[PDB]
Amino acid sequence: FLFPPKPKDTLMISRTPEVTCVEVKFNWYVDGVEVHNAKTKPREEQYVVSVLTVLHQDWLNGKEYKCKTISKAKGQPREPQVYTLPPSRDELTKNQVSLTCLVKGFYPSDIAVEWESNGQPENNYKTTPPVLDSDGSFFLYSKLTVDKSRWQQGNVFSCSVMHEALHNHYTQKSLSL
Amino acid sequence: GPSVFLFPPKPKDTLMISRTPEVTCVVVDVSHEDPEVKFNWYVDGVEVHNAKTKPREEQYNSTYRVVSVLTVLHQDWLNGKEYKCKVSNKALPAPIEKTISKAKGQPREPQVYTLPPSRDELTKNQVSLTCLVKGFYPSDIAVEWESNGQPENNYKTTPPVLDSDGSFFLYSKLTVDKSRWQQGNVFSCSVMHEALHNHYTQKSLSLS
RNA sequence: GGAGGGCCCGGAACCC
RNA sequence: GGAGGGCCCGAAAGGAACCCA
Ligand SMILES: CC(=O)N[C@@H]1[C@@H](O)[C@H](O[C@@H]2O[C@H](CO)[C@@H](O[C@@H]3O[C@H](CO[C@H]4O[C@H](CO)[C@@H](O)[C@H](O)[C@@H]4O[C@@H]4O[C@H](CO)[C@@H](O[C@@H]5O[C@H](CO)[C@H](O)[C@H](O)[C@H]5O)[C@H](O)[C@H]4NC(C)=O)[C@@H](O)[C@H](O[C@H]4O[C@H](CO)[C@@H](O)[C@H](O)[C@@H]4O)[C@@H]3O)[C@H](O)[C@H]2NC(C)=O)[C@@H](CO[C@H]2O[C@@H](C)[C@@H](O)[C@@H](O)[C@@H]2O)O[C@@H]1O
Ligand SMILES: CC(=O)N[C@H]1[C@@H](O[C@@H]2[C@@H](OC[C@H]3O[C@H](O)[C@@H](O)[C@@H](O)[C@@H]3O)O[C@H](CO)[C@@H](O)[C@@H]2O)O[C@H](CO)[C@@H](O[C@H]2O[C@H](CO)[C@H](O)[C@H](O)[C@H]2O)[C@@H]1O
Ligand SMILES: [Ca+2]
Ligand SMILES: [Ca+2]
Repeated sequence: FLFPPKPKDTLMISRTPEVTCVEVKFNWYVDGVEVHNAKTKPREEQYVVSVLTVLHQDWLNGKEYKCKTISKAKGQPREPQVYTLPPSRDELTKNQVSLTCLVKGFYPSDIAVEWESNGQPENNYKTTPPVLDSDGSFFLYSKLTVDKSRWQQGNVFSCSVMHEALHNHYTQKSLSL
Repeated sequence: GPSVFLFPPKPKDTLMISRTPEVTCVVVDVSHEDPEVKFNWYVDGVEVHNAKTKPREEQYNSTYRVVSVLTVLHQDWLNGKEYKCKVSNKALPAPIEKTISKAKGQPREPQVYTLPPSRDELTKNQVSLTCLVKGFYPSDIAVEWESNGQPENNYKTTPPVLDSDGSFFLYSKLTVDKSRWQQGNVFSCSVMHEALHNHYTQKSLSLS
């Protein structure tokens, strides 16, 4: 089973994207050109492993990768529309409230969404997996949970989105009372 | 030998008396040497005989897919009883056993919140109506939308997502023409879950 | 008219 | 204090977590 890299890895440089070709003999070929930079790990049993760190720009340009071939999903990429939604008035009676980020109209589904405040990553947030919309693109929601007081006292939060179809592959939207 | 898969009932089926929940045991990868398959069902150890098996199905991949459906009782499923499906085929060393049941744990009542379109989205001709459903447990749930008491079909719902507090949440998005939003239509998000009163609740949403 | 381009029949869908 | 009750402690019993006025 040949697996693709993590969207973030392919998105942010700090990380390193890699493909995985999960008496074992490996032979990798990027668009044919056999390469020798792969690396494997320990082992398992019975019937594996081995990873080829790909280059951000290569994977992005849909280069082929085999050892079973694999590459970036095909189709015209579509840029995400990012919308922030404040908590429901009904949620204002709870100790914590939900700050919502809607990300829709993107393709491929490989994306990374984060929340921050004061240039610092927020901790308590969860993002749904991408969901196929009726128009061929995907959408997801990311929920930030914060103490009710951090919201009412004016703190400003930002939803950050990274995706290949975005200018500079990144965008963000803020949210505050 | 062939493969086996046990499917739980539809969340909405276990929650409404007007519906009949059921468990499904599907067997694929069945050979022709012996396309004969036997099913044995057990409810918490005890074997039951009310299962309905459907005749084998010729699959494009030159194989057979055989299905057995077992009717379960609403309260049984919701109370945690386990359902075991034992398959038997000579083209298989030992009989395959699959067991399924509702997830263990204290059920939690989902909190339902409707969110209007973002001001920025109002520049579009199409807008999103959002329904946030959080804090529920187990993850089995059903979500629907209506407008003025009538069925709305243009919505997509995310799968449940495990939250940091041990509970699940999800979002449901209904897409409507901006004009219908601005004209005062009253939209409503309906949720069905065991931990809800009467297993049902709904929140309205309309232009203020 | 171009030049690009998986989830309704190479195309629709999807930067000038 | 009363009653229930998978995704950190505990090897596990079980508990933290999670309706009762
Ligand atoms: C080996 C080979 O080459 N032969 C082929 C067969 O393998 C192939 O059959 C498939 O085998 C796979 C095993 O390799 C199976 O993988 C497992 O898939 C399940 C998810 O299955 C869901 O969803 C599928 C699509 O999302 C759908 O196709 C399946 O039929 C099934 O749908 C659900 O069915 C149940 C049963 O009816 C529904 O139950 C509901 O129950 C309610 C109350 O009980 C109520 O009554 C409802 O009315 C009733 O429907 C349920 O609603 C359906 N849900 C959906 C999604 O619609 C997955 O969970 C498994 O995951 C686990 O196992 C894997 C290992 O693979 C692990 O990695 C995971 O971690 C999990 O542990 C498996 O992935 C696959 O399901 C089999 N598919 C079928 C059709 O049975 C056959 C059939 O191929 C189909 O597709 C094409 C090839 C086509 O050309 C046709 O052949 C055919 O349509 O083909 C060869 O024989
Ligand atoms: C989250 C996760 O578990 N995925 C990790 C792993 O996924 C395997 C996955 O295999 C998919 C299945 O596909 C067919 O439909 C099946 O019939 C099977 O053939 C096959 O299993 O799920 C199975 C369990 O069912 C299991 O083998 C794995 O969970 O795939 C990668 C490792 O095998 C792993 O990705 C890693 O490597 C990539 C590089 O490509 C990333 O850069 C990361 O380093 C890391 O995530 C993946 O996360
Ligand atoms: Ca095509
Ligand atoms: Ca435990």
